[PDB]
Amino acid sequence: ETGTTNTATTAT
Amino acid sequence: CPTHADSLNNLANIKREQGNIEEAVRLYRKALEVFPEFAAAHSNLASVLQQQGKLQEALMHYKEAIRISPTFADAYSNMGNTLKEMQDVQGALQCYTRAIQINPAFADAHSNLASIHKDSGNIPEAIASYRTALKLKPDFPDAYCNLAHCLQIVCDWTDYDERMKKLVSIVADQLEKNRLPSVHPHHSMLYPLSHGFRKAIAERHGNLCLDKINVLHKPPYEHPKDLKLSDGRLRVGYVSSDFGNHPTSHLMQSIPGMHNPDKFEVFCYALSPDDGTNFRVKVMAEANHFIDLSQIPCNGKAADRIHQDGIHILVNMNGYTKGARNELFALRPAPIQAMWLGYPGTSGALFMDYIITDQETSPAEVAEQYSEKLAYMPHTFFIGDHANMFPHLKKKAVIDFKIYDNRIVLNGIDLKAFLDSLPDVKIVKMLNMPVIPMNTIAEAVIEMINRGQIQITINGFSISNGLATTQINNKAATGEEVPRTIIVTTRSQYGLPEDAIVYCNFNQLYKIDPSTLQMWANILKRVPNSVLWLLRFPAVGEPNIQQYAQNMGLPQNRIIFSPVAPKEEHVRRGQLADVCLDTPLCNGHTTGMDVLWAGTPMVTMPGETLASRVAASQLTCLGCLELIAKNRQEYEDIAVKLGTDLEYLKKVRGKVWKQRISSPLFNTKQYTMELERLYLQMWEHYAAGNKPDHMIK
Ligand SMILES: O=c1ccn([C@@H]2O[C@H](COP(=O)(O)OP(=O)(O)O)[C@@H](O)[C@H]2O)c(=O)[nH]1
Repeated sequence: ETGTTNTATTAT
Repeated sequence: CPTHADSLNNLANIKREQGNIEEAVRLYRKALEVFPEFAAAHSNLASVLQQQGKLQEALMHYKEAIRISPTFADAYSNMGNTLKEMQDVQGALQCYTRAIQINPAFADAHSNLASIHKDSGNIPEAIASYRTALKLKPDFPDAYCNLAHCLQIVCDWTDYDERMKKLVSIVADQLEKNRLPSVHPHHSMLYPLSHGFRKAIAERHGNLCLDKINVLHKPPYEHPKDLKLSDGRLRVGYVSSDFGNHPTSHLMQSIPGMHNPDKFEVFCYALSPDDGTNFRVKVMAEANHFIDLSQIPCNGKAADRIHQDGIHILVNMNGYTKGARNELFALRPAPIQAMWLGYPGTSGALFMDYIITDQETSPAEVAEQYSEKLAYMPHTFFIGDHANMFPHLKKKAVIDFKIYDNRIVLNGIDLKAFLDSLPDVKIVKMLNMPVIPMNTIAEAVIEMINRGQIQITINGFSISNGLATTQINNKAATGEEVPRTIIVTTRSQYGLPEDAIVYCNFNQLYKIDPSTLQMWANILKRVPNSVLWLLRFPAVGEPNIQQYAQNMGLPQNRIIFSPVAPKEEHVRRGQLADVCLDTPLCNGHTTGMDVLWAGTPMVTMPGETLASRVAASQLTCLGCLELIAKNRQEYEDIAVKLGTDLEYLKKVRGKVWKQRISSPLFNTKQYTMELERLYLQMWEHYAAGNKPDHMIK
């Protein structure tokens, strides 16, 4: 199982 | 207030990066109270909920973010990561493809999609998607490190030096900044990282399990301090995702049944559902208790079940491999917890007490490489079930097509009975070796092979083409059943030369590095009449190896590739090689046992990692120290001597063929008793109120 990357969304 | 909610969200992103997941959740939740329709906060909360293993709750919030903001690409890509973890590959693919459709320049989504391709076995596509991600976001550790592993799988060594330098640079930077390393613990053995880095990588991955069990808020378990409740028997629980058609079962499937029921009660905890194979049937039938934890997906409830069974020693056979549920070990339902057999490295985890290894594999002077205490088995910690699975290979005969022991081979359960029906079998001293002369029967066998016929009948005996085992009996081919027919295996079936030395290596190609191929090139250059036999494992790695070999001065016809074969054929065709050349980077482990069962000498050079020293431990138990090299020089000379001094080759091959039976290497009964003694030393140590300590004697 290959790891994945979560994306963090910054509020503007 | 938008500005209020924004600040909460943004602070939560900060807490998240710092590793404060609980505080992140708190702040995202506060953000949503202020501004309920806050898409970014829903999507970010869902990401940390996934990190805590709350997958369904995460999905709910991703869908809420997307309802609010239909073109929210981050939410689609993050949602796909959640669907992937839930084994909904189609759903994940739909999310990633949607996210990229919305924003073709979204690097994370390209890298996440590549991970699907990688897990599906589509390496060229995974490589292409990882490269796109890196084009878009050049500083992308996850994509870079997963790309490097793709390149390793197919033996693409382009700019390999710079690649290693960058991998180590990345890991160094991540560890310093207190982040999760993008190199996976299981892969860390393949790269020139320090031992310190390798232990730390494992340690940080083990800490992911803690994030998932902390939310459970469970108190420590109370552990037994005597064997009274179990009538003086030690309760051992084996935990594995691999009870079924998996290498792990091919090694230890006989062990639960061989435990002494007077002193031991065996519990097998399957993390996987029944695959319907005889491997699974057997373990379920021979273990005292078999518990299907795949039916108990909640780790809290599973750990409770383990504890209620009263387990004294709980054994982790997964480590950081697919299907693992190390959360079960992090909850610590048993007083003693040990790593065994399944994972070639340290867990790096506080919650594992012992690693079951041996002096050859893990010498006392390297104990700093491990987070566990070393628990030594007396010979090798390695074991295989070959004596039980493939007893048809205990004996062989050959045909005098001209005498060679490995050009045309017959094996069978019924082999002696068939040889009796013949009036002209010659016995050659080298047990000894029956030779069938070139007669009418031998011609019929050879015609079967040349015509590619499936099987013939001679004197009522079925004689099978070794390439056609699945058509005759699929269970015999997988190793689920012992073949009933007399099987014929020849060099001609694989395009091997009849009149030259065959060096083999049947490992997955990722185990080969440039240094390794260079060594092999040198050997072949010194044994002019020789080939190297490798597998299409995977096939797309073949032209790469061929290029690099040609570049080192070897013509193409010096390396012969064969497809991966059913388990039984793979073990049986090892008899055709003269010598196996082990990979020093990461040895054959199961594959090493496979080769030795065939009677094939294996040349090895033990390194510094556990995974690089296993073959030497197997050879030491076998009693063939002359096959163990102390440096690259000696590895080449040993291999060259075996290929050029044909009397020395005959001797050593005879030694392996005899000692696979007489040494303890394939003796599962003896192995189980020794394992039982080690279990007791562990127990008495704890029963006397001591914390874990090295059991190396
Ligand atoms: O042609 C082949 C080559 C290998 N194998 C099997 O495939 C598995 C390879 O697994 P792994 O890479 O984990 O082996 P290890 O690293 O332990 O040597 C082993 O069970 C082998 O016996 C096989 O069935 N057919």
